[PDB]
Amino acid sequence: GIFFPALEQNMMGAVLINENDEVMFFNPAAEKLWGYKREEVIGNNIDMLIPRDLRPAHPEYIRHNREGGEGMSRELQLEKKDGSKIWTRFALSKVSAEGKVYYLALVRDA
Amino acid sequence: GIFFPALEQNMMGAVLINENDEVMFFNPAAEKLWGYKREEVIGNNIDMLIPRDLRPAHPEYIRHNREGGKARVEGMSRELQLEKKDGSKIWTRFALSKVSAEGKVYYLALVRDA
Ligand code: HEM
Ligand code: HEM
Repeated sequence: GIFFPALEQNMMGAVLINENDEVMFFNPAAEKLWGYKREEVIGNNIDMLIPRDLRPAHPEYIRHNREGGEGMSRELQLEKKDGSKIWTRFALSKVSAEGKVYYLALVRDA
Repeated sequence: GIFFPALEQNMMGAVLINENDEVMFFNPAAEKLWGYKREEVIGNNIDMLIPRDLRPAHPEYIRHNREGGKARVEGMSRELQLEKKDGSKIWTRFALSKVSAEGKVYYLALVRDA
């Protein structure tokens, strides 16, 4: 399908998480933004991509959205692997497929 | 299997054109942005989605980029006015990507209201 290439080669960083909040897709644009190689992210928890000072609050943000269920775009401060931070814009989408709830975040430098 | 749904249900409008500049994918978000139902766009030249006063010049920019061979698209980087079916205008932000697949060059535009 042309849809995989469309996201894989996208100029926007793309991060897809499964029902268990594990990262299942992390494109090259995302690698550049975070400073992580997909090999260090795929299969691991979304928690590793969340800024350290937000790790305490982010889990509940996701949990609450999953149970009781959307899309929104706003600027967020991203923390890279090396600790440096950059402002970006996130376009978050809730994706329902085959009875499961996934989330795709499309990211752009800001 | 999840890549299609991820774009189909995306909050961002998505427009995919093939090697002949014809629209092969136009999601619901794009329907809302432009005011066209996807069935009205599929198979047509991207020209119908371009503001009327820009239609004469836009084709050459796509052609030039295709002939260029560069991986990243640098243009359409700032806020642009999108013309809806009813003729009204709305400010938007485009994220243009050149997609190489099947030995062909496609373009995917991700759009949001700005
Ligand atoms: C640089 C990394 C990230 C930061 C700083 C961040 C920050 C936040 C913040 C502050 C919220 C609270 C809602 C609001 O914006 O007011 C939130 C909610 C959320 N985030 Fe993230 N996030 C990041 C990455 C991700 C990723 C990669 C995913 C998954 C693909 C994700 C999924 C969600 C979900 C599902 C919610 C709940 C949305 C809702 O309330 O409807 N986030 N995030
Ligand atoms: C609201 C509709 C649209 C408007 C107003 C618009 C406007 C423009 C303008 C003014 C340029 C030339 C200046 C620049 O590079 O910034 C341009 C270039 C271009 N546009 Fe569009 N466009 C629209 C939709 C699209 C769509 C749907 C596609 C394809 C999926 C597309 C693909 C391109 C390409 C490939 C270029 C050449 C850019 C480069 O060489 O870097 N445009 N567009």
